[PDB]
Amino acid sequence: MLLFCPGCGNGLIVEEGQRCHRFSCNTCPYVHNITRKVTNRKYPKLKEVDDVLGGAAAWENVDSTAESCPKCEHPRAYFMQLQTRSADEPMTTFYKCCNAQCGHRWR
Amino acid sequence: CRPYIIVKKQKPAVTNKHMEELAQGYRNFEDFLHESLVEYLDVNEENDC
Amino acid sequence: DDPVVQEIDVYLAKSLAEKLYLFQYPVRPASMTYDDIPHLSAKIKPKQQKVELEMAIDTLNPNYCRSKGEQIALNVDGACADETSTYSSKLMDKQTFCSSQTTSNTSRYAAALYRQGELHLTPLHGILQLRPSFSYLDKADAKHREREAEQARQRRVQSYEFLQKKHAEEPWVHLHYYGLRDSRSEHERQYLLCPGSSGVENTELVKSPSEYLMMLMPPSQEEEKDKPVAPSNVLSMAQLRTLPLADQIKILMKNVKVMPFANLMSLLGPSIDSVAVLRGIQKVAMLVQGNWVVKSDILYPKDSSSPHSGVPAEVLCRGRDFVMWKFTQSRWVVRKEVATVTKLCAEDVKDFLEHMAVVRINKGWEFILPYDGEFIKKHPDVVQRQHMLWTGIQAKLEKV
Amino acid sequence: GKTPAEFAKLNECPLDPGGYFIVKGVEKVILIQEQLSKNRIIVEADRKGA
Amino acid sequence: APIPTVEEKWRLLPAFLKVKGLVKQHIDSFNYF
Ligand SMILES: [Zn+2]
Repeated sequence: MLLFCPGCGNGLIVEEGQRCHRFSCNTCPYVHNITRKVTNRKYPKLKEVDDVLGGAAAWENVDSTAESCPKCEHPRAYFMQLQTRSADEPMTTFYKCCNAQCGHRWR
Repeated sequence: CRPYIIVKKQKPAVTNKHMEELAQGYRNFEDFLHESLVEYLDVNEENDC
Repeated sequence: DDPVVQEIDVYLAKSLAEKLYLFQYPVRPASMTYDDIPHLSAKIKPKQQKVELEMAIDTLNPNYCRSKGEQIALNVDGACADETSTYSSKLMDKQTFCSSQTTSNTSRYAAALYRQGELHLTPLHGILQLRPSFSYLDKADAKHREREAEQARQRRVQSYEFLQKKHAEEPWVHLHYYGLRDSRSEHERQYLLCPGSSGVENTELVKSPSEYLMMLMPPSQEEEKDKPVAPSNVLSMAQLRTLPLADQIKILMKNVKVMPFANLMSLLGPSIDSVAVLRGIQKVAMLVQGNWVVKSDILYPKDSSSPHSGVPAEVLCRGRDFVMWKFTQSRWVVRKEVATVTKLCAEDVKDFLEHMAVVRINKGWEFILPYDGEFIKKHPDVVQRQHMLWTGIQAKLEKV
Repeated sequence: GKTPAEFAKLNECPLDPGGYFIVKGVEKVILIQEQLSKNRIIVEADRKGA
Repeated sequence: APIPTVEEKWRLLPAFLKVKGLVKQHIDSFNYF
């Protein structure tokens, strides 16, 4: 979302100089007084949160149900899933398994 | 550019009569062009057909 | 698809032909009508048409921030001079627009007024675009800056300030505004309707669809720098108007050696007289076994020489005359050794017979096309005229 | 426009393709040159990927 | 059903070769220049 001034067609800015915040121009005295709330952002940007809690972190997130492997079915890999990019795109699932001398991690 | 025979509603424009005429010598290649039997396509245009 | 409903008429009104303008504001939505706010002043120029408009703006309403308005006023106009201030007060009393031209010619544009059962057109005199004017920041900059403190080949035609000077020559004209709220608008709107009978046959638009096609699409070349002599292969199928019918016939005969008569009319078309063409045909082609065959001299003019990849020699049309005489004497020729009498090299024999006949295994050469009913056409005289013409030719030819 | 018979007097071969120059008595050919179009919006990614 | 065939199609090639085609590019370009 963006706004342009009806009087002059340039972009508005947001400022406060009195009891109430205002949408104003920088070339002409046109202004609108914001009394209400608007609900759409520019979707800000901060990078990949990978090792927020890397390694064998806290045990509060334990859960009961889990899947199983098709080949061997040994007793150690409980579930986990993750996300792609931003607020409006899907989230992904990976099944990674790891004892030794192999390379498995199923999507 | 390349020349191609024109097809409309699954029947070619050229018919044995024309080839007979050409072989005997009534007409010539350039005649097939005015009568809209063959046309020159170009790389950017043969991408469409 | 028959015409179903609303087969309405159209009419032309000339009342405003030079009086009509269309004005468009790219920077403002259509719903945001300009009619309400009182218009104050405007300017126009007739040539290099442009206009300026001056627009009132409310200062008391809240959305006018008074303090910034006062700052702008102090920044753009003198503190207390005010002799030619852009604003009478110490705030923005008004705002102005500037016009822009869109195209030079507007002929193909017409305004329209639709009405129940009728529709009225009007030519447009011009179209212009309006934009808000930002010159006032430049004025502020100028005020701040003034507060701070054997000739070579002419090229002035391409300099901007020359155009400014040219446009300054034109004096300004001012105009009294009237809004849509004014009944004067309906008064003026009366002029769009043109009087007259509902049903009238227009005198103009006489041109038929044929005339209109090449009218709107004129010939690419008004006059060609060369003439179509047509010595080599040309567009034989389209009967060139500039090519006389006798020359056309000569070209077909040059192009192709032997055909029945019915083909001539098949290709020349029924529009050509079936009788007159006999004169050209007799001049250029003789009938053999009822089928017309071209002259030898037309294919080998006496100026030319043996062109083929065999032996060079004088242009012996008589070699051709021999093979056609044989083909008049008999339906087919088994004589492999014509060279014994013609004394010509072998390739000439194959070349001549390739023109005339077709090979048959162990039977020499035979006629390329079947016998035709030459008396079906009512010309026994020309058939006889060939008979004794070839009798005389044969008598002359016997000498060799 | 000559015919086969006349070529021989000129010491030339009928089947010769032609289309070449003779400069200082050596047969030179100008080869066809190939290059990309002019006046088009080409969209591409820099060596850094931008 | 088998679509009818125009056996003689290939005869369009020799005519083209006569009026245009091989080694005519250089001749035509030089003529034009
Ligand atoms: Zn502004």
